[PDB]
Amino acid sequence: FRERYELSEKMLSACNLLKYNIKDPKARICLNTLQHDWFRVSSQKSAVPAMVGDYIAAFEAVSPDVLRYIINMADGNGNTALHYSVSHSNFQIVKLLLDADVCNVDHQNKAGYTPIMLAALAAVEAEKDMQVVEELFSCGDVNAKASQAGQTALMLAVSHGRIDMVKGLLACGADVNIQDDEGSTALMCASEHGHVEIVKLLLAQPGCNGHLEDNDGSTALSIALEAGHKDIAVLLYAHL
Repeated sequence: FRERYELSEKMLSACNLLKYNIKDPKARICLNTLQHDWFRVSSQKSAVPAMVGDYIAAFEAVSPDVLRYIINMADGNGNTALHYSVSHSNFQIVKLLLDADVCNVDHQNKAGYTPIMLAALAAVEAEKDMQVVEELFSCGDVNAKASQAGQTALMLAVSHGRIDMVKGLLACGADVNIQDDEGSTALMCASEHGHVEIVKLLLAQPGCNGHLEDNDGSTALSIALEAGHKDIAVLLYAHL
């Protein structure tokens, strides 16, 4: 008795034109209409989860290659529906995208950020939201470095003081010892910004190298000391 959302005839005939010319690389109006409708349905703040799931099924029905093509489209900013869904906190739509099983979760937008990185900064309310975020983490490289400054999702969570995301990332295998373009680690970032509880969680990770140095020779310890966060210095000493 549900009113199912249906592709318009325009949309379906576009999906078929795509299906027909998909394996023919040489073979823009089509694609432009497809992309505009797809983003209008999937990627606005007020997107309807039912609608997006009906559209995903209908694309798969045209063919799995069409489904894959469409849901991985990116706009002129290099954002995909996954990026928008995450940044809008529409985690039901994130979940529908993941369950469709053909998203490239590791795609960086033109700013350099993957959906996992954007998630590390997105507003999370419920536990349901956080369950979807952990699923997201598990579907992509949580250790990817942003094309800008080589930041990871963990660094981004640390620098924004997001304790829940730090815990989520560490539970989903994130490497605590990755260094950015300056040779800086999460633990160094946490130490500079005086984030005590986050330092504690990072230190608790098996393998955490508190000895690592950034390109200048700075350690988390030297940074906390120079910053005057002696409480952090004491924590580091107890570890080192």
